[PDB]
Amino acid sequence: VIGDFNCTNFAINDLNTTVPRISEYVVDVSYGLGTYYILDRVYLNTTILFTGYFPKSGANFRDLSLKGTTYLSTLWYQKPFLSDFNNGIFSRVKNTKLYVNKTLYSEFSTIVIGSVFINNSYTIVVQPHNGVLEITACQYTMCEYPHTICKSKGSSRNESWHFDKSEPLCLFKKNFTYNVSTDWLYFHFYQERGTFYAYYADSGMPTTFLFSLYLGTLLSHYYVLPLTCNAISSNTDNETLQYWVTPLSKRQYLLKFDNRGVITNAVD
Ligand SMILES: *[C@@H]1O[C@H](CO)[C@@H](O[C@@H]2O[C@H](CO)[C@@H](O[C@@H]3O[C@H](CO[C@H]4O[C@H](CO)[C@@H](O)[C@H](O)[C@@H]4O)[C@@H](O)[C@H](O[C@H]4O[C@H](CO)[C@@H](O)[C@H](O)[C@@H]4O)[C@@H]3O)[C@H](O)[C@H]2NC(C)=O)[C@H](O)[C@H]1NC(C)=O
Ligand SMILES: *[C@@H]1O[C@H](CO)[C@@H](O[C@@H]2O[C@H](CO)[C@@H](O)[C@H](O)[C@H]2NC(C)=O)[C@H](O)[C@H]1NC(C)=O
Ligand SMILES: *[C@@H]1O[C@H](CO)[C@@H](O[C@@H]2O[C@H](CO)[C@@H](O)[C@H](O)[C@H]2NC(C)=O)[C@H](O)[C@H]1NC(C)=O
Ligand SMILES: *[C@@H]1O[C@H](CO)[C@@H](O)[C@H](O)[C@H]1NC(C)=O
Ligand SMILES: *[C@@H]1O[C@H](CO)[C@@H](O)[C@H](O)[C@H]1NC(C)=O
Ligand SMILES: *[C@@H]1O[C@H](CO)[C@@H](O)[C@H](O)[C@H]1NC(C)=O
Ligand SMILES: *[C@@H]1O[C@H](CO)[C@@H](O)[C@H](O)[C@H]1NC(C)=O
Repeated sequence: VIGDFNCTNFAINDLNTTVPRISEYVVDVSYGLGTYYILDRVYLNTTILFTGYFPKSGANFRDLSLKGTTYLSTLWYQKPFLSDFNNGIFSRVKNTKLYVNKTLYSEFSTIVIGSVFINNSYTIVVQPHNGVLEITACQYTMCEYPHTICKSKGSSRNESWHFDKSEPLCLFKKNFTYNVSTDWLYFHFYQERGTFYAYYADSGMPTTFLFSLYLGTLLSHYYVLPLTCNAISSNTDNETLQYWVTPLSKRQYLLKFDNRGVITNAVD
């Protein structure tokens, strides 16, 4: 289970549907993908040695996305899917693009980052809403079996990942835009000296600072929520979710900046 709140007993089973698939693709930082722009700094026309929270060059990713129809498996809410956060993660996220009539809708898995996922502790939630990325850190009463839905093509489930009827205490709450036409989003989520840091991109480039938040407490776990949908399968659209993850470590990189201050190259 994720949290301890019994939000539902509708269509729960114990089926071993899948395990996290390993990417044929590997971390290749040679053009700055898997790096980030350093906070609010600009570096121009120079090479920097920077020790940051970076993925290991040549590492694989695990796809942690789960697509459901009606049933949720209890085995989805355990290791290997419920994961130790350690220093942090680099995410490569497929923007799943669905069409209703001719209109584009953007879907991808919500990620939650926390410790025990009980409402006496802060859970960071990063959730798409069709070109809006809602980010919160809010003492959520997380469900035992949390999931999101396709709002575009619908689900046989109501959306359910927390049960807070009154608004819970928030440390952070902000919305960021992203380009709904993209193929990939990239994220860094890491922690240092009790502060959480988030970065994102939506084009295959070094990530840009979203926010940072002082927690003091270590984040110990993360979990990519299942998404339940009547679409996103071979019998309906041949579309897929993908939420690829690889661990960060405290690591020295060479970063090369051009005269525009763009990271054109990096070395692990
Ligand atoms: C922060 O997060 C916590 C933890 O998730 C929330 O606390 C839980 O809140 C729910 C909802 O109120 C609690 O569920 C209710 O528990 C009552 C007490 O349980 C009795 O029975 C058990 C049987 O094992 C005994 O262990 C216990 O001692 C009691 O004798 C029930 O009376 C309630 O019954 C209602 O719901 C059930 C279905 O669940 C129906 O069958 C009943 O007819 C009735 O409608 C209910 O089950 C839960 O116990 C709390 N957990 C803990 C650990 O305290 C907080 O609410 C949340 N805080 C905020 C501010 O959001
Ligand atoms: C989780 O909550 C559900 C919904 O309240 C519980 O289901 C009820 O269980 C009682 C006792 O068996 C039944 O009389 C009700 O008819 C059930 N309602 C529904 C809608 O199914 C469920 O038992 C709870 N499970 C746990 C592990 O707490
Ligand atoms: C951030 O984005 C979300 C998603 O668009 C906003 O949530 C909506 O807010 C309105 C007004 O409160 C509600 O009527 C909708 O039902 C909400 N939608 C969802 C999916 O929850 C949210 O208000 C935005 N703003 C901030 C500051 O978080
Ligand atoms: C699920 O099935 C795979 C393939 O047989 C196996 O490797 C894995 O250990 C199983 N997991 C569980 C929780 O049974
Ligand atoms: C960039 O740096 C190189 C090496 O120092 C230098 O030759 C070049 O003139 C610089 N260009 C600009 C636009 O500053
Ligand atoms: C959005 O993404 C698509 C595909 O990567 C790209 O062609 C387009 O130029 C992008 N538009 C904006 C405003 O970023
Ligand atoms: C999905 O792809 C398979 C293999 O190409 C094909 O048999 C099936 O008809 C396709 N279905 C849809 C809805 O595209």
